[PDB]
Formats: sequence, structure tokens, C-alpha cells
Amino acid sequence: FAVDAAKAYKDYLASGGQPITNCVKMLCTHTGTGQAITVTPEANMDQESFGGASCCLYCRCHIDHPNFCDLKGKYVQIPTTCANDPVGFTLKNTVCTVCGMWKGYGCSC
Amino acid sequence: SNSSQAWQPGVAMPNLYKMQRMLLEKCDLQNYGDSATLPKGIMMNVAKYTQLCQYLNTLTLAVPYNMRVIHFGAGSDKGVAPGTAVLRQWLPTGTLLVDSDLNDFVSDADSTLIGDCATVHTANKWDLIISDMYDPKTKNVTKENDSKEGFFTYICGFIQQKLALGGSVAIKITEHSWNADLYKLMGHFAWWTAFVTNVNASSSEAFLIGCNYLGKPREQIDGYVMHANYIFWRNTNPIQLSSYSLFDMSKFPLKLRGTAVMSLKEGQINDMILSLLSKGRLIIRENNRVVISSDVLVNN
RNA sequence: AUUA
Ligand SMILES: Nc1ncnc2c1ncn2[C@@H]1O[C@H](CSCC[C@H](N)C(=O)O)[C@@H](O)[C@H]1O
Ligand SMILES: OC[C@@]1(O)OC[C@@H](O)[C@@H](O)[C@@H]1O
Ligand SMILES: OC[C@H]1O[C@H](O)[C@H](O)[C@@H](O)[C@@H]1O
Ligand SMILES: OC[C@H]1O[C@H](O)[C@H](O)[C@@H](O)[C@@H]1O
Ligand SMILES: OC[C@H]1O[C@H](O)[C@H](O)[C@@H](O)[C@@H]1O
Ligand SMILES: OC[C@H]1O[C@H](O)[C@H](O)[C@@H](O)[C@@H]1O
Ligand SMILES: [Cl-]
Ligand SMILES: [Cl-]
Ligand SMILES: [Mn+2]
Ligand SMILES: [Zn+2]
Repeated sequence: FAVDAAKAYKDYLASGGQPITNCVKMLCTHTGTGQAITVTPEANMDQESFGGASCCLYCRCHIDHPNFCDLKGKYVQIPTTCANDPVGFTLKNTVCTVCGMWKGYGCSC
Repeated sequence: SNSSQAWQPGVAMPNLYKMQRMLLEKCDLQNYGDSATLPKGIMMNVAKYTQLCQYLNTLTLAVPYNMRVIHFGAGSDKGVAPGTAVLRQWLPTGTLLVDSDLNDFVSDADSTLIGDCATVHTANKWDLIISDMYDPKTKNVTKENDSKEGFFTYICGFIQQKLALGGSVAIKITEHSWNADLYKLMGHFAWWTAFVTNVNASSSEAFLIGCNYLGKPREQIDGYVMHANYIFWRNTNPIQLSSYSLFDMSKFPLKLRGTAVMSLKEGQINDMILSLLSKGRLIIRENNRVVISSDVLVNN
């Protein structure tokens, strides 16, 4: 047995559930590389940068990581149009290993 | 928000106010409680820590490779650590950042210790100590505003035992959350001030900043008199709320200076060493592994 | 003290 936190949150949102609040949005230049996960805020003009730990479902829910946490101690760049649910965006999307940006938001791998 | 100080990250207590001998009075800010207009979706503590860091960027902070920073009172009622996220953004990549709080929270720090700060131990010295601790019971004002103990007793001992010479501190105080011994320790640094963030100018909150620890008294400070001087300054100098400095983050990151780190015995700290410490050009401490722990009281 |  294993509690599937990811699917449970996707189902919660689908039923009109309110997105996880208190994701820490950082002040930045908005002239960054635009990469998905970085050591420092890298939001471009079309993104918002958030503290990684606050955007991790496993960190926020106090649950085991499915593996090490790749967001804790880093900054996640979220398209401004999706910045209302950073936890949901990090779960429903994947990062282009080569490029470093989100698949369907600057790259395709 | 039209005075020239509105474009600064905040306001430091002017030197003439530090040299007075005022009696302690009730703090009465003309804009008490007013809220600042922050950039869309930005939390109060991201704005506050951003302004504290922008101000620290103007001081002679020592910034060695493998810098060691500890952040007390890093948790929040939100269950996250906005201040730690800003420190992580500000500090050079590779800086060891440890944070702590009485209550559980999720952090971007390299290590997090949960428990009363009095349970935190380290056989290592630190280059920068940040405290945002505040005792909720401080709100229950039932008597004379006297020097407070609790976590302030721990912070004074932590600075005297675990702060590297050349190191700096930023310790949050308020009208009622303050300690006389902490103000006295400010006289053990090359320079000190009480800094008010422009986003929280409507609060008696200030960060007591000690810049470049000398491990010996450079000036004798009476803590009761200095807190009275601080309140007098706040009561007679209204600060307009301002978020202006939050919009220009181009020069925000703390510059890595590669400040020299040396181990020296108290008998080797001559005036030449004190001069280097006083200019942020030297850190004196061991460069051993960083080991931390939280004491656990066992009950049946 | 953890703005609004
Ligand atoms: N004795 C003590 N030991 C440890 N933490 C303490 C303490 N007394 C108060 N605190 C903590 O001080 C904090 C004040 S609120 C801190 C907010 C945080 N700096 C931020 O970035 O938003 C609370 O989390 C409280 O638990
Ligand atoms: O978590 C997303 C968010 O927009 O939710 C509402 C507030 O808590 C914001 O600070 C936070 O970034
Ligand atoms: O950015 C510099 C700012 O500070 C200056 O002292 C002026 O008061 C202000 O007009 C200016 O915009
Ligand atoms: O002489 C004191 C000066 O140096 C100190 O180190 C401070 O960093 C600076 O703000 C101050 O003006
Ligand atoms: O760690 C944060 C918690 O402790 C603080 O002292 C606050 O009083 C409380 O509101 C908060 O939930
Ligand atoms: O809300 C009062 C003031 O504070 C804000 O932080 C802004 O700097 C200013 O535009 C506003 O008028
Ligand atoms: Cl007390
Ligand atoms: Cl700097
Ligand atoms: Mn306030
Ligand atoms: Zn995580």
C-alpha cells in the first residue's frame, strides 16, 4: 500500500478544490533565463519565481518524496497565467532535461 | 512616500539619537498599524526580508567562501519560511543556511531544527545570525515595559559564544520585544544600528544590526537608555510606508567577497587584526565541519 | 511579530 498524494490533489482540483496557498513568491528582475528549476530566481517577463519547498506537494503535506526533493532549496519558475496554483503546475508538467524549461512553455522533448 | 527616504529599503536610527539619554516612553506612531501596498501577490515577510537584505548590502559584511548563516524564528503561521527563501536568494550559492523555529514548517534551508531556540547547540561559529523571533505573550502588556529574557538570553549567549569575529547579526525587536544586554552587545561590533524596513514603517519593529563582531567592548552602551533613545527616535520621526525599493532587484544578490577566514587565539588579536575585522576584510573561526543539534526532553 |  502507498498513498498517491499526486492523484489525490489532481482529483481535489478537478472537484473545484481551492489550490494550495502560501507558495512563497519571490521579488526578482523578471529578466532571468526562464528555466523551470534554478539555484536562484530566474523568472522571465512571462513568469513568477517561487521558493521551491513551498511549491512541493510532499514537503507541504509532510509526506515521503517519490524516490530526495528536487524543489527544496531551489526556485521554481511558473508561467504567470498558472501562478495561482504552483503546486499543481509542478505536478501536471515536466522539465526538458536538455533545455531546462517546461515542456510546452518554451521547449519540447 | 515622497521624502527621499521613501526610495531607500528603510531608515537607520541616526547617530545623534543614539547619543541621547531619554527616559522610556510609550511608543505612539502616527501611522500605527497602516498597511503597505506591496507588489501583487508578494507576502509581507518577503518584502520585509528583501528590504533588510538590501540594507545589509550597504554595510561592510564579511562574505567568505562557504559562508555560514543561521536564521532563528524562521517559521510562520503559514507553515512556510518566507524569510529563509529571501536569505537563500540573497546569499551566494553554496552558503550553508540553517534555520530554526519552535513550530514545524517547510524550509529552503540546508538544515532545519524544530524546538525552543534554547535547545539548539553547535560546536561551530557562524558568519551571520538573523533572528525574527517574537514571543506571542509580549502582546499581553500588563506592567512596565522592562527588558525581556526568554529567547533574548539565548541570543546574547549565542552571539558571545558562536559568532565568528568579523561576523554580523540582525535581531528583530519591537517596543515591548527587546533586551538591554542585546543593546549592550551592539557595542562589541565595529558599528551598529536599529533598522526599520520601509514596508513596515507603521510598526515599532526594528532590526538591531551589529556589523563586524570584535569580541570586546568598543563602546559602553546602557541597554535601557538605548531602547528609550530608539522609541524617542520612532515617536518623533514618522516614516512613510514605502515599497519603492522592492521593484529594483538588479543589485540584490550579496557580493561574494571571498573574505579571508583565519583561526587565531585571543592573544593574537592585535590592533592590525581589529582593523581588518572592522572593515569586513576578515573572519576569525575554525573551518571544520558544521554540526548542529536540538536537545530533546524525554517524557513517559 | 507572522501587513492588508
Ligand atoms: N523561544 C523561541 N524559540 C524558537 N522560536 C521562537 C521562540 N519564540 C518565538 N519563536 C518563533 O518566532 C516566530 C515569529 S514569526 C516569524 C516569521 C518568519 N520570520 C517569516 O519569515 O515569516 C514564530 O514562528 C515563533 O514560533
Ligand atoms: O500558493 C499560491 C498563492 O497565490 O496562494 C495565495 C497566497 O497565499 C499567495 O501568497 C500564494 O502565492
Ligand atoms: O532613485 C534615486 C531616488 O532618490 C533620490 O534621493 C531622490 O529623492 C529621488 O527623486 C530619486 O528617485
Ligand atoms: O565607520 C562606520 C561605518 O562603517 C561600518 O562598518 C558600517 O558598515 C558603515 O555603515 C558605517 O558608516
Ligand atoms: O511558528 C508560527 C506560530 O507561532 C507564532 O508564535 C505565532 O504566534 C503563531 O500565530 C504561529 O502559528
Ligand atoms: O499603502 C501606502 C503606501 O505604501 C506602499 O508600500 C507604496 O509604496 C505606496 O505607493 C503606498 O501609497
Ligand atoms: Cl521576560
Ligand atoms: Cl552586496
Ligand atoms: Mn505591520
Ligand atoms: Zn519536497
